[PDB]
Amino acid sequence: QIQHIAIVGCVHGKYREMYRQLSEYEKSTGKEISFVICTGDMQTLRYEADLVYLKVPPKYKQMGDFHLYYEGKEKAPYLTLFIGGNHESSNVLLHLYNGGFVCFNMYYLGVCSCININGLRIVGVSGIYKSFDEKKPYTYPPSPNDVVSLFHTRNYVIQMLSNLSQSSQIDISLSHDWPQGIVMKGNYKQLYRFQPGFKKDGASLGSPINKVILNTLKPKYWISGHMHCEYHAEEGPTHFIALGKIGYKNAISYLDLPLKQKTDLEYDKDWVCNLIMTWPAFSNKAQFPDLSYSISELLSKRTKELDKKIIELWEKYIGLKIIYDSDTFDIQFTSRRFYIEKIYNELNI
Repeated sequence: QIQHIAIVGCVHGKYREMYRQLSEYEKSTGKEISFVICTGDMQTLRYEADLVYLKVPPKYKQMGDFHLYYEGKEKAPYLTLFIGGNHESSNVLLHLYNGGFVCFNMYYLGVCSCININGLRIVGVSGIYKSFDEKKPYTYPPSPNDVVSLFHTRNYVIQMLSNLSQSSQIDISLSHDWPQGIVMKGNYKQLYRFQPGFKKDGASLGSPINKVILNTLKPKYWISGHMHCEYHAEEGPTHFIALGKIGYKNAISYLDLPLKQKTDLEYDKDWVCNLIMTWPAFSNKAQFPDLSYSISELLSKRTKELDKKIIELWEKYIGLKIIYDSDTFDIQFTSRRFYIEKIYNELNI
């Protein structure tokens, strides 16, 4: 048993092109794709109004193909899991900061999370790194002036993800910009003559946040995009792979991983437990996280008995399976934290 997983770099609204290339792989090679993985820049703009939240150079203020899938005119032939990049409809992703389906077969992993599928555990870290925004909170509802800062990776995702490898391995981890320093653990001199601009950042190229997460969880694979080029590197037990932009040859690659059993997309129990126990830091819907709280301190109260009950209550109110929901995203925002708060308060701490 083998499962073929498509890994995609920057999509930037070229969905019909991506699915055209994916469908030819299934027939040129005869292998079947289990699901698709995207490293960001999805541009999930539902309508013209969402263009205000797309931080791009003037030439790329374009709707893309997403609205056709959002409208139902097009249908994603494969289940597509993605994170956010630096060219996004950032308002939509903030509504879904705890993940959610933007349309059929297209699931956003949120600001960060861990999911389960086909016996694998997949971690996603959205955004790119900017030091001046790494401590800023999110303000809700989204405002057009936040178009420049909403896609910047926040420091707190480090504390939210660091313990996810304690009970079991992490198979795949997703980020947009590369983990800082990973440029040096491959054939960097070959890369420096195809990408001359990479020479001056040296080992500082990439996100320190994604660097910390990689060293803590050491997943089997770490996949990134952002840089619009192909690259491989090894950092201890972790295989790093970088992908390019849709429209070039370097956009899509394929992972052939062992398949124990076929399983629907499900929430990760350890992630769900971190999401419930960190609720007091997210209790203010207008501004979160409230970093007066220590995220690690809230998570140090996790117990096996409390974890068993959180998943019991999560299964009751939401379900272990991640299912499609077609409510508007602002309603999905309120709904998911309604049940996070309900599960947390039902524990009585």
